[PDB]
Amino acid sequence: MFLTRSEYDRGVNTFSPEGRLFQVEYAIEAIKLGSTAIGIQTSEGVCLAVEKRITSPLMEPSSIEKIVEIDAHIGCAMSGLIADAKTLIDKARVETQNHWFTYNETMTVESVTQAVSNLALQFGEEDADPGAMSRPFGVALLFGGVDEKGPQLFHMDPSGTFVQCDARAIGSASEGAQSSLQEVYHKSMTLKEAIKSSLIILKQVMEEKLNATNIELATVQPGQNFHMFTKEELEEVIKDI
Amino acid sequence: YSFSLTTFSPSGKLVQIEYALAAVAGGAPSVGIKAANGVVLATEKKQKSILYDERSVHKVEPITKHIGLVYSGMGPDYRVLVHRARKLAQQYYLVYQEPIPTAQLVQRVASVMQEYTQSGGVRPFGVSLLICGWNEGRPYLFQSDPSGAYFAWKATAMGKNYVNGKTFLEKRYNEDLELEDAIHTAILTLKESFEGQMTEDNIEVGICNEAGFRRLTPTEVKDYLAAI
Amino acid sequence: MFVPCGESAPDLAGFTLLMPAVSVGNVGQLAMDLIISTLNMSKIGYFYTDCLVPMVGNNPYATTEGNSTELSINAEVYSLPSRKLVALQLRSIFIKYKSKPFCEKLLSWVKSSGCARVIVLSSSHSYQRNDLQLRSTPFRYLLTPSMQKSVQNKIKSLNWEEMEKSRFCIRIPGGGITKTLYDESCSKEIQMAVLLKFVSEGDNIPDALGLVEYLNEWLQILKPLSRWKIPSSWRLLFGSGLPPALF
Amino acid sequence: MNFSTLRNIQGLFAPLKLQMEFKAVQQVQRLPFLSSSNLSLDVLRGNDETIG
Amino acid sequence: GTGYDLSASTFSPDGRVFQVEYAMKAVENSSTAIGIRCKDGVVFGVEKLVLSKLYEEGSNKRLFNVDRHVGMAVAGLLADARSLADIAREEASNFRSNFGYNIPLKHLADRVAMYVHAYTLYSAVRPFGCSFMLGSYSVNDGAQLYMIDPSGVSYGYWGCAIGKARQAAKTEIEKLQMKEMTCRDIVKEVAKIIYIVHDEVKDKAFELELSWVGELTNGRHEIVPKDIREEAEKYAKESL
Amino acid sequence: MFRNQYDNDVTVWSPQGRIHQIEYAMEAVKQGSATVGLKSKTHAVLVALKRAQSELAAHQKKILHVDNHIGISIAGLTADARLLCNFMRQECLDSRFVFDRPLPVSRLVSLIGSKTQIPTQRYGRRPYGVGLLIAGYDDMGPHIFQTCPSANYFDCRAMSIGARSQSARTYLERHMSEFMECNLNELVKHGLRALRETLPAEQDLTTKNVSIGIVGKDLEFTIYDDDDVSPFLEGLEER
Amino acid sequence: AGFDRHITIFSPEGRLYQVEYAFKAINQGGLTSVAVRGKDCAVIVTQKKVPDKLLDSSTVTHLFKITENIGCVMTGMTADSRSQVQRARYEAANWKYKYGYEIPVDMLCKRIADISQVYTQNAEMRPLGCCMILIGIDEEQGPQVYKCDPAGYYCGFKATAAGVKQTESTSFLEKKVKKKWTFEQTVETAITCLSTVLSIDFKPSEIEVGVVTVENPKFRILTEAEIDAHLVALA
Amino acid sequence: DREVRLQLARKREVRLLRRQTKTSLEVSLLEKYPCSKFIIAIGNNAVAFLSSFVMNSGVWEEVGCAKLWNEWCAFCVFYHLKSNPSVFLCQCSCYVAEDQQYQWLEKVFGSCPRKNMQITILTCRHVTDYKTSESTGSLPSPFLRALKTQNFKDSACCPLLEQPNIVHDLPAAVLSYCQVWKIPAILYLCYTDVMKLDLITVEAFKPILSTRSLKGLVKNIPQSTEILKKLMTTNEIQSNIYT
Amino acid sequence: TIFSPEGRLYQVEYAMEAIGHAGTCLGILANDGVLLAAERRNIHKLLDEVFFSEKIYKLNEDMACSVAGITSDANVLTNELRLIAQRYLLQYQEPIPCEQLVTALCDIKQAYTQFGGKRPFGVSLLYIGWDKHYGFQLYQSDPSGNYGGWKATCIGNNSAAAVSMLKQDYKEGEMTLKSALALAIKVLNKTMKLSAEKVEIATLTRENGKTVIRVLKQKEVEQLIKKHEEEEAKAE
Repeated sequence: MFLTRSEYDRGVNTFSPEGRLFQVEYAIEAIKLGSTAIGIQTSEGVCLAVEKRITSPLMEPSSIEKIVEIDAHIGCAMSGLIADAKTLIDKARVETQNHWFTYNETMTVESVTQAVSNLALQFGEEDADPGAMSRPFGVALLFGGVDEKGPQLFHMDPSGTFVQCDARAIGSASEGAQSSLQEVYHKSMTLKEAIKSSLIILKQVMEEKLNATNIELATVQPGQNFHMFTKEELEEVIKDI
Repeated sequence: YSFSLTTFSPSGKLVQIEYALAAVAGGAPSVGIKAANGVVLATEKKQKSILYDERSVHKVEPITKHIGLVYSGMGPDYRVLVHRARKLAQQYYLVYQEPIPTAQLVQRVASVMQEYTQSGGVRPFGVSLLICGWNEGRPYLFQSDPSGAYFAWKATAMGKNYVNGKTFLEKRYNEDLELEDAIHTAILTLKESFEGQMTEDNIEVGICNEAGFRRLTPTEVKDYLAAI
Repeated sequence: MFVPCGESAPDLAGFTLLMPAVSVGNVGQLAMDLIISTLNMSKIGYFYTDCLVPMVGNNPYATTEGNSTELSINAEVYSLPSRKLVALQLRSIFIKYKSKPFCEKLLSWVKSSGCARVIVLSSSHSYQRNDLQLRSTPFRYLLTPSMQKSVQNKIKSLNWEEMEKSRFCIRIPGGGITKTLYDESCSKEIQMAVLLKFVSEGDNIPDALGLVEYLNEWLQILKPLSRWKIPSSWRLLFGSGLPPALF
Repeated sequence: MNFSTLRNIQGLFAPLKLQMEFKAVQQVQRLPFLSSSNLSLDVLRGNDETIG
Repeated sequence: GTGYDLSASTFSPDGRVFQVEYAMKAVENSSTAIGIRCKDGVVFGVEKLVLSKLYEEGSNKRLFNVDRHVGMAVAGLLADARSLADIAREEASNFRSNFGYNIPLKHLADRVAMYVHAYTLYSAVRPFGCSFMLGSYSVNDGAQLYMIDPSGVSYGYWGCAIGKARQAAKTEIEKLQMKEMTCRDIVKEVAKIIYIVHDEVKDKAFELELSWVGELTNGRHEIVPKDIREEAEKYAKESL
Repeated sequence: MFRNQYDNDVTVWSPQGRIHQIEYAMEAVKQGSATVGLKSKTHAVLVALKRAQSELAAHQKKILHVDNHIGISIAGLTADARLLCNFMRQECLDSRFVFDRPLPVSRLVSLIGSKTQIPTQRYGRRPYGVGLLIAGYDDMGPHIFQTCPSANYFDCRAMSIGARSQSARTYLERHMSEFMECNLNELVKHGLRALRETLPAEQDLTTKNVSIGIVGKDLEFTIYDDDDVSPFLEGLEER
Repeated sequence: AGFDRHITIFSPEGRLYQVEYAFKAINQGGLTSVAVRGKDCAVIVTQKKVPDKLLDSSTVTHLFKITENIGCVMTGMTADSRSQVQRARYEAANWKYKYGYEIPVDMLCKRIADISQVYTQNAEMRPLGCCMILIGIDEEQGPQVYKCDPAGYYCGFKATAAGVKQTESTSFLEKKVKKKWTFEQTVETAITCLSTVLSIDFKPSEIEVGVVTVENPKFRILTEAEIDAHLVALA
Repeated sequence: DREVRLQLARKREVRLLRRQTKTSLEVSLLEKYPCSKFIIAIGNNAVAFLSSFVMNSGVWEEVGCAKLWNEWCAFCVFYHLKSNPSVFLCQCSCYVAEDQQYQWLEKVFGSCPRKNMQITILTCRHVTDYKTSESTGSLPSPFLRALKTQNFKDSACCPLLEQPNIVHDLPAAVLSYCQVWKIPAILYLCYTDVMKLDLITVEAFKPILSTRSLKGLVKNIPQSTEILKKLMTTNEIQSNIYT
Repeated sequence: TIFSPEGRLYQVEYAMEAIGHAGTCLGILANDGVLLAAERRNIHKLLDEVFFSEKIYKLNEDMACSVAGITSDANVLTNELRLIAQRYLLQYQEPIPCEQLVTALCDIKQAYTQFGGKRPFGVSLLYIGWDKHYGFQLYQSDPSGNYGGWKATCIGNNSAAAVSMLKQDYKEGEMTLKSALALAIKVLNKTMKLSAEKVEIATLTRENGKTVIRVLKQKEVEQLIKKHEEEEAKAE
């Protein structure tokens, strides 16, 4: 009948009495400090929209890149610590380019997914050298591409594994964004409807005012390639609201 | 009267080195004297019983043709250091085609000893060494601590009751001392505070000259003890 | 603040207080459990503060079905007016920056209540004193200059060993609040005695038994011999049962 | 006389013990630090009295 | 041994290693198993507890077949016992491949005991938590019985018992005259001892597992036929 | 109270003769949803339950395909499940590609247990935190196997693992006497009825939270999901 | 944490307590060994205890054959002693392979001590709790007796003892050696020393005797009949 | 420096505001209104139970809220019935650290205690925290246990908590305050194997509805059941760590 | 190797505190030379007038250094400095700049405070030398790896008072070797009764396009202290 201290969150190889990995849980919790991103995939393509928050008028908006182009048919959106995602982006680009250069085909989204996920799980490996990564990555990703199987969307978290999805939101306002998406998404909707719904949800969740300078938008289509909207297109789409 | 878990003592020195020195100070006495021509090394080899075999292990060991040494502390550490010293001397002779100078060998041994005072998962050696040599018609005498700090001396002692031995040497040292007189003085210093009867089998004597280093046969030790 | 269990608090003039310390191994707390269980004290009040983490449970010293459903808190006071004894028990841990205020309040209560003397049971780390630990008894004692000369003579007769000074100030690693209590008692001129033991964390029942025997050598609360009633709450000190399909 | 011969003569335990000893001693190893002498490693390997 | 019992590379002030002692204590929370060496063979007996009715009969066996002529009975952690059985199989196969004839039980016991002892010296591993016995028979060698414990000590025996109730089983075995008996009586004696040393209230219903290797089997380790098991169980029940 | 010093590492024995990290790892199996496995004279069936959340956020692969005659279901840690699945796939593919013959289920399970026993004895490692149910068909007939984080495996006539699987286990024990003579339809009905016992008194099985895997004689391993489970779901009675 | 829980930490007085605890671990066996060197022979005598009546007494021994001309007796933990014997055999084989001739007793003892020294300077491994006594005959020196210890210290002796009652055995042997041996006298002296120290009248099945002789330089283990004949001659 | 310590202390303060006017109360909450009954729920399941089975009838008016910051922190809102202003209700869905519990007690209760006030506390704990001679996994979870003060005349609807088990944190703080200051109170514990929002865990609290404290606040069951079933379909999205 | 919650290095702080208990060393830069002055804490009559803890080491023909800390670490660092200088000379056929040598040693010193699991070196240095790029120079170093140039500085025991007196009595562009020696003697006497056998003095200068490094003799030290005593007697 005495109250004593006991801790189980010191290492990554320690189980709690209820069977939990607190270090991995904290790494996952680290994503709540990032901005909100939304990804929707339809029968015509995948739409990605992200919010970039500028903390001072002296900052340059063009210096923030939260949507990148892995290849001509794959795109990605980040949320969390942007410095951590550089290695994963470089690995994906190298894998895709090497496969094309060697065989003259294009890798599948699942293959690029597996290649990226191999590196993100370096912690906990059997014979990993001490000089390599020793902690989970503090970043979450949203992969979207078009393959011969049609449009696809994948999600990754600091846990290290990818899961396919239809409409996912990540970031600080993920709960509200997903709640809004639940009553909007349906299987017969189109790319323009997806873009409009994502912009509406972003405007609803953002604290600032939507003015086509603090957001980014991109789409991938089976016919065309990865395309990122410009200022004029963003203004034209926003003025509809 | 004090136990410390820190790295540096309040006096500004490493705690483990102080503990190793305390271990060294509890060993058998050793005496080294540098004369006008040659160096003499002596030590106490008292055994616990007559059942022992004195012709089995030796405390005075030669490194090369002109270098020898004696210790005061833990035997196994001295044994593991002697082989490394011999290997270093042989490597230097192979590389430079010339016998190694005494100072270089002392420096290398001290570096090896110091290496163990910085790494983790190991402990420092618990020995102190006296090294004698002969180079360019000029004798040498060095002493090294467990931490690897070495100085050149003219007469010194370690082990038990080393302060009284140092006082005795200071009182009875001369700049023009001869080798025979140096041997007599070293034996007298050992005899001081011996708590027993000194024979030719419970002490070891080694000398260095221009002809090299060698360990004295017990008959010669008995002859020297006869004079006293 | 002492809150009586009844309407009016009793008088404690000339009483001696037995107090534990939250130290390594909980040896003082286990010894207090042994003393309270064996001597059969009764609750008289609580010591309500804001320095210990709250906790609650049923009666730790239940001997029958009738009294097995009595609530208990993290700081309680027991007494035996027949032999002029009062005991304090702490079943929790301290919050940050809350030890010195607790010591000050407790010593203020001791001064105001009219108690005669205080005895503290504690413990210290068993690997941090000297080579003298390995070739000597593991029991040490401390005294306050205000202590009576008869107590000092009796202690000298008992042939005990005093805690060594540190270069001179008293240092008790792993002792918790015992050093602060000793310093404040010396400052306020309160008769205090400290009895401790060198231990390590693990199973510490023999340590508690040794400490209570060491105290009994002086206070003589039991018959003089080489016995102690184990409380009923010492049941599952290592946890729950073994899962199946392993052995 | 090698690991295969030792395994065939004595058993699986001897080379395992030798390799565990080697790995335990070799823990003093780092790249960006100064040169080091492997005294214990040479003693265990038995080449502390020969020159390569 | 508080303060000196967190690693296997630490000595107690009185010269003891407490991790190995805890590993050996870890064997005492497992069901007891006995083995008796006879005039012309060795007989094994295990008291096996049933976990649930959803398991197929013949699973969670505690009597292994190391080789064509070696039998094994284990107690303690099951995974450690399985790994040790694999090690023993590998050693026997290697000896067969090299020297061209069946390995004597003494050499196999020595090799496995040394492998077990190799895990009690370093702080990077932990000692095994299982005990086991080996039995064999040959025309030119007779019956053999051995024991290996977590510390790494192996000895030859005339009658052995491991598990939770090894003391009572050993006391019961000491009253036998196994040096002049046969297997057909040793099986019944083993069944009677197992039924005697079983606790009906603390432990639930159990099943009896029996085996031998001996002359009537021509140097092979097999399972007792059903009729003999039934007769032995009936004899044990009527005696108890 | 005294467990603090002995429940942080997997290479430390308790004075009672126990290792608490293995038990803690075994406690992690109940963090996933429930699964049910049962077999008949000629068929083996795996039935799984999907998470109650929406399907838009994540698609869950509870039943996986290992070979033409082996399939598994998982409950626990996704990374450990992925590692074990890759190991089993490599073993089966190597066996086929080299010796032109299928790999026995008992041999595969023994290899899995031997592989999983290793990290429970080394320093700086942790046990696997996943549980498996294995269904296969070979020369000896149908098989159902269960794997534990403690590197223990069992041969079962029927078993259920996951969160709140005690009711399913009780149902399986009660109705286990008639599984051998049942055909495919009744076997799947029994599996679904057993799985339904882990739900609240008002919920019911739906095509969007049920997955089925079937292997047997003259039938390779097949996974039914979404609208493919309608023929099996039809015919079930009210609770 | 602590000067006695670390093998690689000195105490304030300059002591290593783990080595002392390893020395204490030798007495856990409860047996005593005595080795006596003669004019042209060496004799080792140990004490045998087989309390259990269910234990095969033929499998209990403490005398080992390292080489065809080298013997050994071990005191302390059984598994540690067996591991030490295996390591000694491996080292002897390696020396023979590397140098083309059989290893001498002093060289084998030195190699064993050098191996034992490393365990005392690293924190990831512990010393072995056993003591080794080797006997043999040199080509140009005669009989030889050597002894090891967990600390890594070795020396040659005329007579020595290990285990419990070692101090009493040494005190008994000192007077005999000072007073001042044939083959029969060496065995009789060793048996008398053990018997007087243990205060037990010995039986032929209660001790083990191993000898080596200049005439027959191969290690031999005496049989029960020979031990009984020696006991009758002594009495 | 002292400045960083002062800033940290100020960052972890507890404030009792009023969201209608955004002004902090200068007096204790119970010192401003008379009280005869007080029901406190801590955790997701207890809050859901009270919001589904009690707060579905009558008119409840909010009178204040608490604001705090930890590394694990979520709201704390106080209500009282409009028809009966002497009945209060609290719903704490956040975590209160050990250094903020006494601040919470001072803000809510104050330094002046009064009698004639029943207090009921609801919370949940994991089944692994339970101590028993047999295995933890063999217990028929979830189950209910209770602890009472010495002047609680009524009897609990569940067996009292066994001896070697103890409770700490905020419910322990409230029970200790009530025991010290002689206020009748009772604490209900639900040991469950699912600590998220679950239907069975919430339904484990059903026997408390028949007690005298909640006798006059429960009107109809089926509406509460429908509300609870609707509420369970709006749970947060989990991670990819388990499957 | 671990940041404190306030952003400090406890190992480096402990090393600096330990160095704060070592011997006192002095360095003064003049218009025509630079000198070093140290304190001989230990002395015996039986030393062999060589390797007698001579605290003024010679790295090259142009540079010298002084040490306040652990003797073995000092030996290791000095040996490394000698190899670095010889290697640079062999590579470039030109003596190494003093600042480059100091930076090369400081990189090694700093690597130990960031990498591995070894303790940092508890040694502080004081470098004097001449080169064609800047002439006479005087630098300092500490275990953390920081370094900087000075005109007058002191390390060791009671260094604060020595620095204060140096800054009070030091004038830039007006001091020569004699005035520098007198000031050093005064500061050492104030910071330490001083005897002529308890100090070591070394000087650096140029003699017809050649660097000359010398160590003052006992007679010269006695003459200097006698002159200082005469001056202080004349003052009062």
